[PDB]
Amino acid sequence: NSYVVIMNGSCVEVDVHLLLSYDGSSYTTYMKEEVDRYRITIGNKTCVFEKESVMRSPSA
Amino acid sequence: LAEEIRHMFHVAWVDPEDPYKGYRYLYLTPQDYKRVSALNSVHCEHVEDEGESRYKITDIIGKEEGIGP
Amino acid sequence: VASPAEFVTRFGGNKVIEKVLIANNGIAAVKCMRSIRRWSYEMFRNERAIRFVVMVTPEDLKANAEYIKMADHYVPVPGGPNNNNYANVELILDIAKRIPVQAVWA
Amino acid sequence: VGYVSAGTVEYLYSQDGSFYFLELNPRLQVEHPCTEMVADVNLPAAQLQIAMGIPLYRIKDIRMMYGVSPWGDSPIDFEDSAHVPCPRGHVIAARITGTVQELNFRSNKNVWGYFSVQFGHCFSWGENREEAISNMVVALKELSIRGDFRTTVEYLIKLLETESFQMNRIDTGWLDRLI
Repeated sequence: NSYVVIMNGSCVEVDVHLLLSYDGSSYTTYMKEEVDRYRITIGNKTCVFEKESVMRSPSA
Repeated sequence: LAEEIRHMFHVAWVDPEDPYKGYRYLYLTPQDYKRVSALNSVHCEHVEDEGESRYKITDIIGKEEGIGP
Repeated sequence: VASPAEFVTRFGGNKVIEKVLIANNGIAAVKCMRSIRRWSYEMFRNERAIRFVVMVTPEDLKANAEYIKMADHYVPVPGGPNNNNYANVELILDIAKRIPVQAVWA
Repeated sequence: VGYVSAGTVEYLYSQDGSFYFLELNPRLQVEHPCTEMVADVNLPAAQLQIAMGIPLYRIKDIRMMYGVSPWGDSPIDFEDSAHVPCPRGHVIAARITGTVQELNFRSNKNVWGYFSVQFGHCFSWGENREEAISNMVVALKELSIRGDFRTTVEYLIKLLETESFQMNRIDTGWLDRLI
């Protein structure tokens, strides 16, 4: 039932079924994933977020 | 004896043209069957026999619980 | 084709169904009768190519459900839960043996 | 198992791309016309033909869909003709709450429906998703004016306009949170 969202070394435990039961009530968030953006639609609303400060090489 | 059935069954003869040749079974016409039928009264088999359609009697239960062995 | 039997031959079938006993009620029968009859009308330009035999319980008839009157033949069966009507195999058999019928649609 | 009729195989599909079988209904469902309108397949008629032993490649309903000759007898390799069918438009069914009253709509020839006495279903066809939803809106707005679908259809009419339905981003728990 439980999924733990961990912010940089923290633990908040929520559970799901997609429905999630959280603090308030059960809510619906939708996920469009991109190469470099994170694009969330929560009902009739859209919001778009950027992936961008450190330049990390991807291979050894 | 279960009168309710006694008074509505018909006879399926081995030979109608000579009764002394035995009878095959007692049965109900579908109309006669269709009335006790709702009530878990006897165990029968629907049958077509000697041309006519009969409801062949396999067991007599006796609807009064408690009048039997 | 002239009849359901002729249709079966042209298209390679093996069982002639010209009469269907309906072991059901409600909207299914209405959409189904029109749907089969519409296809049959589409196929034969005659909606009665497939005749229908129905079982009639006391409960469904007083409301005057439109599907009841479309059928070609009726046999009253005891009403109530499925153990008493549509599923009464012996009475169906009684209907099946007496007419006799060639198919059941549930 | 040697099935011989119309049937519905139900699956649950996940975002991973993994899917799971739930059940097989060995019978007709009330909402089957949805498929009939987009497939031009008369399902109860198809159920009838199968009981007569008609091979799939000889079923009329199927013949137009697979792009072949209306009267040939050539067997069709259903795998080889997988690409011929592309769905033709969209259908939406909505449960609304004699015994079965067919409510015909004057607003659209491609939309019809029913309410029964108790519950019913309405079916709205369109040339494409947008056109079918559009037809549904006018029909459901028209439907609130109808009798069997007034109280039941108001909370329902509200739910259909939400973006989630427009974007086909719904799930089994969707409606229960919409009201």
